Amino acid sequence: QVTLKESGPGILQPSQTLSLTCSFSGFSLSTSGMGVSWIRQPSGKGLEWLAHIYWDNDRYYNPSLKSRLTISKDTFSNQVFLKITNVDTADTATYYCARSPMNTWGDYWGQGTSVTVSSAKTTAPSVYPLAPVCGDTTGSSVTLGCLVKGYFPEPVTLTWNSGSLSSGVHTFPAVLQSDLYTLSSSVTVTSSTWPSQSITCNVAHPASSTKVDKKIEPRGPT
Amino acid sequence: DVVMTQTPLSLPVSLGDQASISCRSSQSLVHSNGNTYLHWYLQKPGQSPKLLIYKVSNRFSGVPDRFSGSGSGTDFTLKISRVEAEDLGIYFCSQNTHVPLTFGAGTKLELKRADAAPTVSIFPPSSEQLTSGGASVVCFLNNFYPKDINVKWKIDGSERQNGVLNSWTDQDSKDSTYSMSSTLTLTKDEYERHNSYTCEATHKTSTSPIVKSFNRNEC
Amino acid sequence: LPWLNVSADGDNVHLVLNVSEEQHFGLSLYWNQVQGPPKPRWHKNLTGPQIITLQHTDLVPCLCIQVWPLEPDSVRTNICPFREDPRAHQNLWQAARLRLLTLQSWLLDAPCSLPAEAALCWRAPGGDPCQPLVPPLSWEQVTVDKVLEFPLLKGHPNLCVQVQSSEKLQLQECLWADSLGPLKDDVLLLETRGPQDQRSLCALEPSGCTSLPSKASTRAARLGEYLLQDLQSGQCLQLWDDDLGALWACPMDKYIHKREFRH
Ligand SMILES: *[C@@H]1O[C@H](CO)[C@@H](O)[C@H](O)[C@H]1NC(C)=O
Repeated sequence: QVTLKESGPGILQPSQTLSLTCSFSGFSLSTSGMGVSWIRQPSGKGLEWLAHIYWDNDRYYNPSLKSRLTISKDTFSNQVFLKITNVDTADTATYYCARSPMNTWGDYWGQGTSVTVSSAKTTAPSVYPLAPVCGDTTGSSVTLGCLVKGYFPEPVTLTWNSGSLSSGVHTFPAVLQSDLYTLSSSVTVTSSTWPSQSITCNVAHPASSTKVDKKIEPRGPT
Repeated sequence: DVVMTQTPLSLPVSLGDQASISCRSSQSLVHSNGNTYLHWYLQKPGQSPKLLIYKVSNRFSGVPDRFSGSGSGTDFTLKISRVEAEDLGIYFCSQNTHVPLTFGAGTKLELKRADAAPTVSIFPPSSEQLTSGGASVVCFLNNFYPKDINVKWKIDGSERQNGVLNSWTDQDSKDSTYSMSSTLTLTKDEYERHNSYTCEATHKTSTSPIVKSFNRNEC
Repeated sequence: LPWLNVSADGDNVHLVLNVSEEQHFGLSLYWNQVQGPPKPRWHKNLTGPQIITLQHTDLVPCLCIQVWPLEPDSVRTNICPFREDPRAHQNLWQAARLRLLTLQSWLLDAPCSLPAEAALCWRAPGGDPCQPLVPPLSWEQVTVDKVLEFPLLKGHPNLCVQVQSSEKLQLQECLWADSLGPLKDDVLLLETRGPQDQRSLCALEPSGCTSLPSKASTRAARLGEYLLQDLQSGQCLQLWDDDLGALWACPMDKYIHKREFRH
C-alpha cells in the first residue's frame, strides 16, 4: 500500500524555521508523472495547499507564501521536505503530505503532523471545581463541572473519579484565550450520588508535569 | 485565487437516505488541456482526507458505486445514495486546474434524530478563582438537537457580549446529540458589582428561551 | 462620344480626339468636385486632331474633359469617361484619408466624392484581422469633405475607423494608435439590449463572439464570472451607449499573473 508519514517539531516560536519531512513507501519519486504536495489544516478549518514537487523537480508554490516555502526531495531516501521560514501563529496547523501524480492529485494522504507556533511559555493550568449554586438539589440529576484554565501547550487529560466515572461526561474542546488554552468538562450523576459520594476531576498537563485532583464540594454561604 | 463555495455547510441525514453536496467555483475549472480537475474528498475525525472522486466523475480505487460526481465548468455535485455510518464526516471539494490549488470549506455530513431541548446548568466562579482575582461563570447546554443554538449572557438583566468563550462537542456517536460550554470571563471587580447572572439558550425546541440564573448572594 | 476614344493599351492612357484637320478648339481637363478659391487649371487652345497622354496613376472617376469650338460664346461639352473605370476607383482610395476633428467628429478627404459607408472596427493584439462591430453598430453614410458625427464615448487604441464603397473595404485608419497606442490586451464586451429587459453579454474573441457565462476552454469564457464582475464593478471602460446596445473595453492585465497547474 501507499504510505506517507509526516514528521517535524510539534512546537516552534515565531520567526523560527519549520522543517518538515515526508517519508513514504509504496511509490517512487523516480517514477515518471509522480509528484508530492504539502497541504495544511488549522484545527476545525479548511485546507490550504502549500507546495508541490514533481519527479522532474518542477516545483509549484502557493503564491501568497512563496518566499517562505522551499520544497525539495531525496529520491534515494524516499523523502520529500518542506522548509517554512519566519513562522508565525497562522502557521499553527496539521501538515499533510500527499502522493500527487499527474492524473490524480492528492490521491493518498499521510496522517499528518501537528505544529503549534506560539510565543507562549509552558504554563500549568488552573483547575477549578464547578459545583451548583448553594442550595439543595431538587432534581433527579445533578450536573457538576471542572474548568481547566490558562495552560500551554496542549494537551491536558481529564478524567472523573480516576476514570471510573465515564458515562454522562462531556469534555469540551480547548479554545485559545489569547495565548493560553481553556477547556471544561461536565459530569451528570443522580442526586442520590452527589454530594453523598465523592466526585473528583483528575487533570494532568504532561508538558508542565502537573497533575491536579479537584474534589467537587457543595457550595456554602457567601 | 479560485474560491470553492460549498453548500450546505452542515447536512443532517438519516442512515439510508440520499445526500447531495454542491460545489461552485469562482471561475471555470476547465484546464487548457481540456480536463476538469475537480476532486471530492472525505475526512473523518482524527483521520486524513481520502479521495473519493477525481476529475468531476471518476471514482477512485475502492470507492463504492453509491458515490457519484457530476457537473461541469463552475457547478459540481456529489451525490451519496444510501448513507451509511462510515460515510459520516466532512466532505470537501478541491480544484487543481489553477495555482494555487484550493478547497471548499467542507460539508459536515451528520446524523438526524428527534429534537431534544438542552439541559442547561449555570455555575458561579469558584472561591479558588476569586482568590486569584478572576471570575468565570460557566454554562453547560447539554444533549440537545438540532445543533443550532444561541447563548445570551445577562448581568442584572442586561446583555453581555465581551469575554464570552464558547466550545462545542461533535455529534455524540450514541445519542446523536450536541453539547456546548459557554464561559463568561470577567474581572472579580466586575463580578462583585452585579447580583444576577443569567445564561439564556435559544433553541428550536422552545419559543421562549431556556433561562438559568443565580444570584451572587448565596444561602 | 464619336469625337473621344480611350486607349489604355499603350501602357499609358490616351485620349484620342477624332476631329477634322482644320478644327480649332478649347480643351480643359478637370476633377469634377468643389475645389474652392482660384487654383491653376489644366487648359489648352488647340488645332485638332490630337492625342492627350495621361498616366494610369492620374485616373480618378471625376476626371472629366471640357471641349468647346474657338468661336465667341460657344457652348462647352463635358464628358466623364472614368466614372466606372476600375483603375480610377483603385487610385481614388489610395489618395483618400479619414481624420479626427473631435472624438465625436470625423472627416473624409478624397479627390472624388463617391457614396461611402463608415463604422468602427476592433483590432486584437495578435495580428488577426480587424473585426467590425456591425452589430450593434451600423455602416453609416460618410460624405467626402462633410463631418461624420459618431457617439463615441471614449477613444481606444484597439478601435480603427473602417470605410466601404460598392460594399468593399477601402480605408482602415486606426485613429488612436499614435495618440493612445499601442494595442491594449482588453476584452471587448458587447451587450445587445432588446425587449423584456434584454441584455446579452458577449465577448469579441479572435474566434467570433462568445456569450457569457460559457463552458468553453477559451480565455474569456474561462474568466466569464470575473469579466462579468469587472463590468458590474465599473472597472470596464464604456466606449458606446445606445437604446439597444453598449460596448465595453475590459483590461486583462489583472489576470497576467494567473497560472495553471501542470498536468
Ligand atoms: C484662346 O483663344 C481665344 C481667341 O479665340 C483667346 O481669347 C484666348 O486668350 C485663348 N486662350 C489662351 C490660353 O491664350
